Amino acid sequence: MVSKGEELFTGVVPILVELDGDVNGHKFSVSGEGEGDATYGKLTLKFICTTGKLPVPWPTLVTTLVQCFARYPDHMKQHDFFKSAMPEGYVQERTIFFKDDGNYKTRAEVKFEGDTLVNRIELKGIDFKEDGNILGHKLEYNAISDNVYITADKQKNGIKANFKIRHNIEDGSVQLADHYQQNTPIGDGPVLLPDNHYLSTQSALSKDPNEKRDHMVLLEFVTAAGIT
Ligand SMILES: [Mg+2]
Repeated sequence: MVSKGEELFTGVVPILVELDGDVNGHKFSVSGEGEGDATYGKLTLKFICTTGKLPVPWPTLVTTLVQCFARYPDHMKQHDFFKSAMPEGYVQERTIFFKDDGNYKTRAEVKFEGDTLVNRIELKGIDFKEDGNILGHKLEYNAISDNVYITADKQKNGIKANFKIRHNIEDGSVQLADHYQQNTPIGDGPVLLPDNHYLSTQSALSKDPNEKRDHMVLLEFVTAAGIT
């Protein structure tokens, strides 16, 4: 048996994302739309900065901008917290430490609004260097990929995760972003508390040749692994 929430993901699901951000006082908003097909761990999304120019690099916002779309192998379906929390949803919180630079703190609510999966986020960044790789826009517009390591957090009826993102700098070096994550259900029903495992995630970044607004197109694959 799969969670009741998992039943909501058997087809292609529309996705909406809304983010309000403030990084060193630079305020901005992002809207996104697309679709997810969890059977294949597959997402296609387009994001637009609705306030003008984005004041940080797009790659630094990818992880913030719906892990309920992960493909869990049949043998791992009892470990999918994210879908189990649906439709009422979950809160996803992170702190993201950019090595030798500032940090993002994020709080999001991910839930269904009818048949649409919605991710609403607030992001606050502090302590960035004005001429660092973030505020100085020194990060290449490059894919990110890595493993999200998940553990249960029984005391909050949820999960924690940690991972690293190695962003390529234009000079050939690396800007590390150390992620710390916690997710807690919004509803009061039972959820699936997992054994340790990870999400293997790959995000490909591109541009819409017809789009003049500041934007990001993503094609992403997310697959659970690490058990059997
Ligand atoms: Mg301070």
